[PDB]
Amino acid sequence: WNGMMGELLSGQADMIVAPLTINNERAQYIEFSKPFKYQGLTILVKK
Amino acid sequence: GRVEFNEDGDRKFANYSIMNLQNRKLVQVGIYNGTHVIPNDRKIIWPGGETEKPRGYQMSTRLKIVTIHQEPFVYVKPTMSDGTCKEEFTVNGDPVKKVICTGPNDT
Amino acid sequence: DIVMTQSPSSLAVTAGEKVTMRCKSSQSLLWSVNQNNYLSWYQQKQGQPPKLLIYGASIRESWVPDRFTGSGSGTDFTLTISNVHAEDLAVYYCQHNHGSFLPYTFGGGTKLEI
Amino acid sequence: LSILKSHENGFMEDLDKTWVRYQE
Amino acid sequence: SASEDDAATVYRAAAMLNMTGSGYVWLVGEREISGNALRYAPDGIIGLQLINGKN
Amino acid sequence: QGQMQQSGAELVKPGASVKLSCKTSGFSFSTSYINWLKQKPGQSLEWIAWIYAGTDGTSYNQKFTDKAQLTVDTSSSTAYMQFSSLTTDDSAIYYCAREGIYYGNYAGFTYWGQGTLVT
Repeated sequence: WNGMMGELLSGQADMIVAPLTINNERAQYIEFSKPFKYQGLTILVKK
Repeated sequence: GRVEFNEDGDRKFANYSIMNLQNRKLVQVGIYNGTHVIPNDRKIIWPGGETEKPRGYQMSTRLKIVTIHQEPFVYVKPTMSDGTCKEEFTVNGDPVKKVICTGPNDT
Repeated sequence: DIVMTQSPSSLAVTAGEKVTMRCKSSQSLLWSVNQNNYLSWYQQKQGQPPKLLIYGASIRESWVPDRFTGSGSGTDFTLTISNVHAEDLAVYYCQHNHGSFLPYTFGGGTKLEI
Repeated sequence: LSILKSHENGFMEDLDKTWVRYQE
Repeated sequence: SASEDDAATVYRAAAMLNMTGSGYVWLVGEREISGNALRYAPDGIIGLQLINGKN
Repeated sequence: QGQMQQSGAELVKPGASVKLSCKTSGFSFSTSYINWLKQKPGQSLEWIAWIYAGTDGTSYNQKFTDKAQLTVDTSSSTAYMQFSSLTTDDSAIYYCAREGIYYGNYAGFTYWGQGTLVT
């Protein structure tokens, strides 16, 4: 792994606070709490 | 007692005793059954304080938080003069609570 | 080595009287954590192995009659016989039993005469 | 428990007033 | 779980580093508390015994 | 009741070695502590060394660390003290005693041998 999970599992970090996308891979390796955000996915376009 | 070779050809149900270093004289403080542990009446004197089990699992009160450069949630600004953040006030009269963050300049 | 001081060196008394023998250690034999004195009184008669008389400076052995009385704490200790008998004639030694204060040492000894 | 207690009351609305609700 | 030379060495090193305070959990095997290893053993340790392993 | 029997009297030339034996019986030989003490005639006993039979742990007096060696035999429950480089100062009575421990707390030497004189 790398990034936030790469740093957290290395011990250099203790608790990731960020817009963390909850998925199935992360739940197996690390723990979560209740999500503080509610949204989905969309597209940005120019007008 | 019963002698019985396992798939490793070794004797099982061996009786083990428990000894404690009380001022550098060994004292019997427990025994181990075939699959059970039976402590005796002798006190469990520890190197530190109480005779009760010390919870040797430490804790911390300093958390090393990691966060990422998110445009609407996490803003990045260089300090004004030296490690100082300009106390800008919101349009509602609420001071902007900033935090001193340490990160690389670029990639 | 903790210096064990025994007083008197010897004494002679008539039967039925009361005697007192003192034991002084150069260091405190009391361990603060458990508050127990690592002192043991012994009775040693001629031609026999010494017989453990009093341990902890206050506790008599099961075979020791109530007439024997051990007192004192810290560095100073005392062995007292309320009713002296002829059979008690022996040389009595006090010895420290503190494991942290090795090696085990003995006092000068007190000879009992009748 | 703290996250839930923050969601239950008007704290999230206040944080939205700070950054989310505002328009440019 | 080691030889008695290693056990005495690590007991000496830990006594120098003062890791025998309160809260420390100590647990060693039978081979670890014999010979000169017993000499350097910090007080309050827990040991095990092989019953009738020598008669 | 436990019994400790020592070896007989020895006449040893100066500079030679003697190995004394102390047979023990009547108690758990493996889980007790045995001490060798040097007692010159008319003098108090001098602690020499102690050994634990269950772990072979040995501890000698500094005066006798380089002079005395201790061994045990589990089959015979007999203690051994080998005194080497004997000098006229070693003309004394050696005793073997079993430690008395109550509630895991040692309370003093409760058992004794008959004594052995080395000349």
